[PDB]
Amino acid sequence: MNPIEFWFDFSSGYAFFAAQRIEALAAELGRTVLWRPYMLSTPLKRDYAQRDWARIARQRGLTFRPPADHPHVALAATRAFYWIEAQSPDAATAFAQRVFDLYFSDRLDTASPEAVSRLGPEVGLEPEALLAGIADPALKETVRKIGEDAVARGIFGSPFFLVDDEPFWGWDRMEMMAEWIRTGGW
Amino acid sequence: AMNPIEFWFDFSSGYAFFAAQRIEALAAELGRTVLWRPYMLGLSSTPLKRDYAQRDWARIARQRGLTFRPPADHPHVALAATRAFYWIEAQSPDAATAFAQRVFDLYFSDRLDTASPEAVSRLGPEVGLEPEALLAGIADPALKETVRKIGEDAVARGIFGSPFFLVDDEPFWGWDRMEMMAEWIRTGGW
Ligand SMILES: N[C@H](CCC(=O)N[C@@H](CS)C(=O)NCC(=O)O)C(=O)O
Ligand SMILES: N[C@H](CCC(=O)N[C@@H](CS)C(=O)NCC(=O)O)C(=O)O
Ligand SMILES: [Ca+2]
Repeated sequence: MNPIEFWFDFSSGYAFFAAQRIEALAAELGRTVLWRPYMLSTPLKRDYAQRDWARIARQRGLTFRPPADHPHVALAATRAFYWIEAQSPDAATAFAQRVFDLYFSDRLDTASPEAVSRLGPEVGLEPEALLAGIADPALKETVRKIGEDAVARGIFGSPFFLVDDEPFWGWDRMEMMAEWIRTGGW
Repeated sequence: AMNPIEFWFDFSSGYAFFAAQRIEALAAELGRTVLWRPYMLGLSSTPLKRDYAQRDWARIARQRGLTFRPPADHPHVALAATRAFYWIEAQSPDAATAFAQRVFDLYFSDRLDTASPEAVSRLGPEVGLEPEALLAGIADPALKETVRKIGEDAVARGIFGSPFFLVDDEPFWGWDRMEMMAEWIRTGGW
């Protein structure tokens, strides 16, 4: 009832490294994490990001491989998360971890309903049902409200963390957020 | 003075301010020097983004106990001070850094209009140069073209934002990366 909110886009390289450390960190700090996927210029700036991600991975001993036409528009994966989530928030976190993990080993088109639905029976969900659910109008309206509520609450970018109403934007802000939680704020 | 950490920034940049309070000491701890390089190239979402940054600056400033009080109409187009830095460097690099240090201190305690040539020239004596000699230099069309060109060319070489640190060819963007960068210098890399 006082979770660390974890707002991210599945196509976010920085969210990938955050996704990954967030669970253990919140455990160390004795908090829960609420995972919240939501939808989101220069060549040289994109060239830098790539260098930075590779540089982060290399240091953490992580394998990191975005697909050739990164970033995917992860609409099917984002709809799938909230579909699962309505049934079981824990299954949804699990599903989210498997998206990041497959996406960033070059193994999942997160825009494809069909490809995303192959992740289901893995959270004990039939592809058919997941497929039906994300093709359901009420869920499509639900996911849209999630992101609009995000805008309305000042949430932008990925990863974005919200703890006790204090916002922290960025992967490199996780230790500051932790220091905020431990001290109670400054 | 051979392989410095290049410190690229905009004077009106809050995050560059905090880097500026830190860079020399880190560099001196690391056994490196710093090449200071100010440049002018450094419903929607940006009201949320601006509003986040000011909140973020205020808390960074509280935590470290630094003065952070931008002019009421922040950010200023810091054209005069940037030009002044390069005019100053021509005469003395060490003085250009002193001048730059001071500009940060003064701008972010609301004591300096960095868009004003007269106001900026007044920092001349503090560095050992005379205000109207400084005002002479920054009024020259060529220096104006030369300053701008440094920024333009930096952009073409893939320098963007504020602050941006280049050490031994390795780019580190943002106040947040000062920590990783230190590690990149100490460990020789990874
Ligand atoms: N994670 C922060 C930055 C986070 C970031 O800029 N991530 C991108 C996606 S990986 C983002 O916020 N989306 C673009 C946007 O801000 O609109 C860092 O350490 O550099
Ligand atoms: N990455 C941020 C810096 C990015 C940012 O929001 N600050 C501005 C200057 S105060 C910037 O670097 N501009 C980047 C751009 O123009 O894209 C940090 O941790 O310092
Ligand atoms: Ca200072």
